[PDB]
Amino acid sequence: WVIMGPGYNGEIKPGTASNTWCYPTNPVTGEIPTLSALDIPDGDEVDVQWRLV
Amino acid sequence: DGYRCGDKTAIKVSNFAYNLDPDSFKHGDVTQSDRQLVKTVVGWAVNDSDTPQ
Repeated sequence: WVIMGPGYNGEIKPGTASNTWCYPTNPVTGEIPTLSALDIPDGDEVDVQWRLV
Repeated sequence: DGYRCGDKTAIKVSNFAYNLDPDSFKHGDVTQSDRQLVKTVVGWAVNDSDTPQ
């Protein structure tokens, strides 16, 4: 099979070319990495808000 | 031929009726029906031997 571009209305047809699409066959980090941690010191609720901000 | 050729737009019509009264209308030739009586009255007017009109 060969993928055709915009000029062919995006259709995909049988046949062969020389521009082969391939894929590394390896699992990847499909998520946001380890959320280490954040140490905020104790204080009044709004005081805490300030430190975050 | 063409991108998405086929299943092209179409025309549709709905709510298609309206008993409009635009005021101007015509009066054709008319005909008269048979005459008939409604309430009627009869009577007498009478005076006397010496009662000038």
